[PDB]
Order: sequence, then C-alpha cells, then structure tokens
Amino acid sequence: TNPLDPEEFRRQGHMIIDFLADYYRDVEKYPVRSQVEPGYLRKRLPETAPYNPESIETILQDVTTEIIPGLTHWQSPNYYAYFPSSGSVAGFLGEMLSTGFNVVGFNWMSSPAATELESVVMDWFGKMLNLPESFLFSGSGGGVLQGTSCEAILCTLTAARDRKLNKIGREHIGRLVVYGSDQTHCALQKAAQVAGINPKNFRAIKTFKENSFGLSAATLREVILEDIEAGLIPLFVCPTVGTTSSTAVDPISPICEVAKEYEMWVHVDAAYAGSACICPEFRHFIDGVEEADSFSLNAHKWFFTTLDCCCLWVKDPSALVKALSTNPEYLRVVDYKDWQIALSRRFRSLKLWMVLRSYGVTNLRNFLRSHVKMAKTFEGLICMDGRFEITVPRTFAMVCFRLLPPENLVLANKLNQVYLETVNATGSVYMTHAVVGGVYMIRFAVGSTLTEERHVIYAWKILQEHADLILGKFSEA
Amino acid sequence: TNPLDPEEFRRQGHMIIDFLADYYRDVEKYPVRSQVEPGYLRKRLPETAPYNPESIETILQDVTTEIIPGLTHWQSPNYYAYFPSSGSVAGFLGEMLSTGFNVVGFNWMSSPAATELESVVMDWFGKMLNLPESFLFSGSGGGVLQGTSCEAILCTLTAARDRKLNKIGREHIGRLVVYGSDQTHCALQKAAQVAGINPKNFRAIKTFKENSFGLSAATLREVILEDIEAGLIPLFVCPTVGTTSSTAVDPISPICEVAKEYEMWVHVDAAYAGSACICPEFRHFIDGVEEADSFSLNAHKWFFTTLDCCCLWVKDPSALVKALSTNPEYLRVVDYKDWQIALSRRFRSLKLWMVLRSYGVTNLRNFLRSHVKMAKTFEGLICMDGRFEITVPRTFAMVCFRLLPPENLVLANKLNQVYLETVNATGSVYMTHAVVGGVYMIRFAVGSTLTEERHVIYAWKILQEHADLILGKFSEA
Repeated sequence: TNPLDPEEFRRQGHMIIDFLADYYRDVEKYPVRSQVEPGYLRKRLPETAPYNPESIETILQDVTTEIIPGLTHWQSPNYYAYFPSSGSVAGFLGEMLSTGFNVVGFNWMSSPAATELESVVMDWFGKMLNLPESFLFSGSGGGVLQGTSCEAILCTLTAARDRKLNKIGREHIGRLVVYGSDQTHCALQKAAQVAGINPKNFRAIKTFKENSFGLSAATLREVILEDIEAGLIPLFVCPTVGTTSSTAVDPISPICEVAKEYEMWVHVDAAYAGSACICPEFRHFIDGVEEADSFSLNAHKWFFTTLDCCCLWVKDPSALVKALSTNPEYLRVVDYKDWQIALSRRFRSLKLWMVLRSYGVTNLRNFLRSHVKMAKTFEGLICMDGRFEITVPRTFAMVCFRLLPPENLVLANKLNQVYLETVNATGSVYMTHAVVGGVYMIRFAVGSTLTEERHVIYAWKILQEHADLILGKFSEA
Repeated sequence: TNPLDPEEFRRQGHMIIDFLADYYRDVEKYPVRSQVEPGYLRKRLPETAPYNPESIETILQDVTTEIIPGLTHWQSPNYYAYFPSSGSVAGFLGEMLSTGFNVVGFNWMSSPAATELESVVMDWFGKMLNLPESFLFSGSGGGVLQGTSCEAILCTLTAARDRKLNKIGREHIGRLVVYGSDQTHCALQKAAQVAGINPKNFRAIKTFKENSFGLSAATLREVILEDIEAGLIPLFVCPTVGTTSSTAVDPISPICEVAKEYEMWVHVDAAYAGSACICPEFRHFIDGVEEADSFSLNAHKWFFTTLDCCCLWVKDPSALVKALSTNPEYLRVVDYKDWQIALSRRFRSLKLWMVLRSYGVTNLRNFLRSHVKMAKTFEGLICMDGRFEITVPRTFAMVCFRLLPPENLVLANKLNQVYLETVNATGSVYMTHAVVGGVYMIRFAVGSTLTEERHVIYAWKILQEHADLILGKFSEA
C-alpha cells in the first residue's frame, strides 16, 4: 500500500481530526505543566525502531497514554506562562493545506503561489499595522515570513553587518557593537554570536524603574560615545516593544534619532506585542518605526497562526539579499530564500492568509482586545486585594504582580518563589516569573485562545486561596 | 465564537481532509510545473485584508481557483525535479498532531515528551543508519532535529569556529577557511557567510570527471597546504554523500584523515541520500562517518516525513551548547534550544515517530529500494536508446542523461536545454538540469511518494517522443 494512498489518507486523517477535537474539548482536565519525571519516556519506549508496521489505532493510544502526559498544555485555557502559543482553526487548516500540498518554496517557479501569496499577506498585515509604504511591496520595501524572531534578527543583523563591513573592510568585524536593553530577549545575543560579533562587544544597557525598565535613548547615547572613544564601531540597535519579562516598551523615535547620528541599523522587535498594533488605540507603541530599518513580530505568539510564523518587514530587501544570497557579489520576481536562512521554505503564507480571511480585521482586533480586557480585569482583582501589588505598568494583556510580606526584598522574593511553585504544582494553572530591578515577579500573560473570562477568575481564586494558605503560616522562614 | 472552538475545529477539520484526499486523488491532472505568469496572484486578490469574516467554503474555493493553479506539484507522481519532497500519510498526521498540540519545545519542562521523544527517535534512526555509539545518546553523542540542511551546517560551523577561536583567540576569525567541493550544496557557502567567515576564505575545491566529480582528499590536502602558507587557518570541511547536481559521492575516510592532520571539523552532508543507508547494501556510502564530527540528512527529502525535518547527529553536543547557548561562558535533561539557532522549537519528532512506527524498518527499506530500482529501470531504458547517454554513475535513485547531437559541447548543451524546456512545457512531467564539467545534463530524480513504475515509463515515452521530433527536424544552425 502506497504511503500516500489517498483513501488511507482520508481515513486516518478523519481519525486525527477527531482525536484533536477531543483533545481541545478535554484539555481542561489535564494539569497544565507536565508532572512526569525526567527520563520517563526513554524508559516507557523501546530502544529500537519496529521492524514491522504498527496500526494507527495502536499509535494513537500510545499518544494518549505516553505523549499527552508529558505535555505542558500551551493550548490549555489555563496556561499563562511565558507568552502564548496563539492558535486557531484557521491557522491549523493553513498548516494542514501547506503540509498537504508539501511544496518547497525554493524559488518562485517551485510554487508561484507560495511566493506571491506571502507578498500579498505581508502587505495585508503591514497595512493593518499602518506600516509606512517604505516597508511594503506597494512602496519601497518588502516583507518575508520566517520561523522565529531570532532567525529574523539574525538576518537583519547580518544585513547590517555586511552593509557596514562592505564599506570599511571585512577586517573590522571584531569592532562591531550590538546594542540592546538589559530586558531585551536573548534572541539578540544569540544572533550576535552566530553572526560573528565579538562576545565582549554585546551591550545590555541598563534600564531603570523610573522608566518602567524601557531603554532610555540618552543612556544609549552615553554607551555609544564610550564605545566610539574606545575605537569601536556602533552597528545595530534593537529596541523592544513588549519585552518578555515585564512587557516593557522602548521609545522607538528617540532611539532611531540617536541611531541616525551614528549610522546604526535599527530593528524593532515586537515579537509578542506587535500584533495588537492592528488596533488603533495600541498603534502608538510602535510610533517611530517610520525611522527604523526592520520590524518583526511573531504571529504564532499573538496572531492565531499556529507555531511557527514570524513576520519581518524591511525597508531595503536588497540589504538582506546581499548578505544571504550565495550568487556572487556582482549579481546581488521575489526569491525569498535570499531573504532568510532556510533554502527549503515552507508554505507559511496559507496560515496567515486563512487567519486573515476567516476572521477579518474586525474580529481579529476584538480577539486581542478580549485578552487585554481579561488582563485588565485580572489587574483589577489584584489591586483590590491589599496583600498583592502591581509591580510594573501593564501594557499588552500581561500583568506582573507579587504577594507582599505582612533586606525586605530578599524575603519577598523568596516568598513569591515558594508561592508560585506551590500554585504551579497543583496543575490547575501555570505562571512563570521574572526578576526585574531585583524584584521577583509573577507573570500573568492572558493569551491562550481557549482562555475565557471564567478561567481568569478561576486562576484568581486559586491565587488567593494559596495566598490565604501561605500568609496564614508565615514565621518568616 | 472562539477561534479554537472544538466542534468548529472538527467540522472544518474533516472538510480540509476531504479536500486534501481529493487533491491526492486528482494531482495527475494538473501540469506539474505551474503555468501562471509572475504577478498572477496579486492581480486576482484584493489589496487589503477583509474587515468581515469569509466562509471556509469560499476560501477553499479560492484555493481551488487561485492557489492550486500557482502550484508546482511536488507530490505529483510525474514530478522528478530537484530532489523529492517526500511525504506520507504518517508524516502528515505527525505534523497535524504537532500543530494540534501547538506546544513550544523551548525547555524540557515546556513539554517533556517533545524533548524526550526526539532523543529516542534520533537514536532509533541513528541505529537504523548503523551510526557509531559516538553519535547516539546511548553512547557519547547526541542527536537534534532541525528545519533545514543549512541551519544544521550553520550550527555545525559556529560550534567548530568557536572551538578553534576559543583556543587561539577571537582575533583570528578572518583566517578561518571552510572547505567544500565545487559540487557541494550552496548551504555551506551560505552558512559560512552568516557565521562570519571571510568570503574569500571559502574553498570550492575542483572535482574531476575521472572521479565522477567526488572530492579527492589528495586535492584537499594540496589546497590546504596552499592556504597554510598564505597564513590561513584550515577549520572546516563538508564532504557530501549524494551531491545535488549529479549525486556524486565524496570519500569520507580519506577526507577525515586529511582533517585530523590539520585538526579540522568534518561534517558529512547526506541531505538527500543519507536516508538510503538504512539498507545494508547502501551503508558503505557513509563509511568513515565514524571518524567525523557531525552528520546530517533531510528526512523531508527521502524519508517520508513532511517538510521539514533535518536530522543532525553530533559527537560532542558540548560544542553546540557552548557556541549557541546564551548563558555566560563559564556555565556553558536536554535543552535542545542550545542545539540550534531557533529558540521556539517545533515538535518535529512526532513526524519521525509516526513514519518509523506506521511503516517500520522493513517497509521503509523497500520504499527506498523501489525508488532506486525504478530509477535503475529508467537508466536501463536510456542505455537501450542510442540517441541518449548516461553522463555520470547512478548512485541513489537519480539518473543524469543527455540527448546526443547526430565546440560541439556548446551545441550539445543548447540542444539539451531546448529539449528539456519543451518537455517541461508540456506539463506532463518536470525535470531540472545541471552543468557538471561543462556538460549540460538532465536529472531524473525518482522519489515522489505517489510515483509508480507506470509514471516513470510514461515519462520515458514522452522523452522519446520529444527526442523524435527535435532530432527529426534538426539542423546545426
């Protein structure tokens, strides 16, 4: 029997759809964070591949009993850890079609729709975000669909690297400096390592509570002037709208004005919070992006396409091409492989296309709004409880709070750590933490697609029930 | 209505399944290479995203009318271009379970099964390939699943680069020399560009017809000594099993002996042909891999997993972690994010698990064997038509041939280009070409899962008919 037999495809396909619909219907029964022990799976599974085939009915049962227990349910309506793994039916069907077609977007000829639909949706999504025409295909720029924002940052950093090193000489790679906040995600540092940036030439600029931990352009100018006086070349600054720890925001406009002075490439990283700027009341968070060179968000984080789909807009696609193309430098229809790392591109445009058509701009705006409203509600319940405290301002549907004690910081930090792990150990909910400004913080990030208001309130009661429990027996130890 | 509503998921889920099963049933009717013009899709689609939702029925109709015509059908049984984009029902289900769970393999804790199932199947697959225990988790090595061949080589090269530069100082990056043959895939040169290697320290070493265009270790030693006396530092060599142009084979064992003399990192690229070494009769093609540092293949090319799943085995995961992790260098349960450039991992091991379980070792060996034997038949048909010529030795399921014309090398090349383009313009079959040793040759790569012997024989008839009409009214001018 052919491994791609259409009728067996139809038969087994309907089974997995029923399996997944059953999973989504029952997901609340599982503990959110997996409770298996390290190595549990290597001991339950054999050590060699089977010589003979096994039935899909046998495999699906093993999925139920061996795999699902070792899952941490990001799709659970009770998952508030990290950032969301934002899914939808439309996104799933897009990946299903892409997987089903299984074409390789090596070039435009390899599937013209896989190349052209991407250029259309990137313009669709850009215009929703009110990106200037310098980022669009209608105007002077272009957009590309990539897997992760780390890869997105790697390419732009390489493009900026090649732009500078092609002018002053390749031998000066050891002087290029990469600038970010001490809240910037580690994807920036990782790209700098791969791109050949010297490890001691990475800058994690200090941020202050006075600015709610957003990078101050004046502090950046000071660091640049020191680097310049030390014989170093400033290369690349990456302000973040929505840092992963306390959802801090960097002021884009003054940062690019500082970067214009010193001929620096600016990448605006809006990996999580970027999708909300289709709502006009949030679009101010990326004001100044008109002056930046590149812009990226993770659609798989907050825009209902399944993992993974990172959307990257650039003003000058040529810069990416010159750095990433393998055709000779005297050579450098869109060929998206020259815009990214992967040569065998996936048909990621279907995901974004399906999410846009099946919901429309209006519903998508309301989806993000409901997560924020739910987080504003969670913020309100916390403020009304004198035992809790909001640590930093809430900006996009994430709330950072801590339980107060009845230094004082080291105690409050130890209290919130023991508090959080007790809560997470129940399996009822799942939050992660962050240490910002020396303060341990619990993070409440409302983005799971199945999450509704009942789950948020359910989590709040579990927080205060454990608050009553732990604050009752304190003993300062 | 929740965008992940379980029942709406089920209804639309079964819908797309029928659409895709219908697709596989009818894919022979379409022309293999797409026939649209560049820009066709921008014209037919609106320039803005809709404000209001659209039906899944309307969308799916647009997929039939707007997207399918702009597809080059990699899954068509009459597709023979490039390398196969192999899939199977089992692989499709694994990616749907992956997309269904929609978890992020950031940690072991983020989904334990997503980390452990990978370590198991990588050992399964490694043992099926009879890799030494120095590559397996059972022994002293380890295995990671990545997207593309180029990211695998990228992590491979930065780990090599960091291992050398941490011993001699970061200041010598501009002396590191990366070695490949003039047949090596463009992924090595691209990885070398991103990793900060100087563009003029990339070596595409010349291959000769007398070696069927496999890299001679003697030639490699000659080039290295040239590099050493130019003040350069040899770092990294990438012998290839099954090159993309003519499926030449580089002899691993002599190349590594050259590399241990100069303490170079050896990466064996088996992107396409590595799958076939699970059959004992092909395992000799990767002999000497025991003396190399890393080894990679694309399961999406020739192992029935869906696009994309690249298998990387390294001897010392420490090298990857120290180069790719973002925690400070003194600190530098498996955390696979440190094994690749991507941070938000996908649960790719389900694809590989499904294929290994649903078909098992015996069936898989014979799947690969059927493609090779089908190719061997095509070669046999070519050799009994005196108007054609086999250009290079067939090693893995791909035949290179050319029409002979009844100085002349230039004439022959333009003949075969015209011949090939008339054949591809029929829409009945699709093949691409290569120029190797100055000889334009056509490539017949038999690997599409739906391909059966009738399709190959059909493709032979069309080649013969077009050979009849081109050679009938043929004049030199």
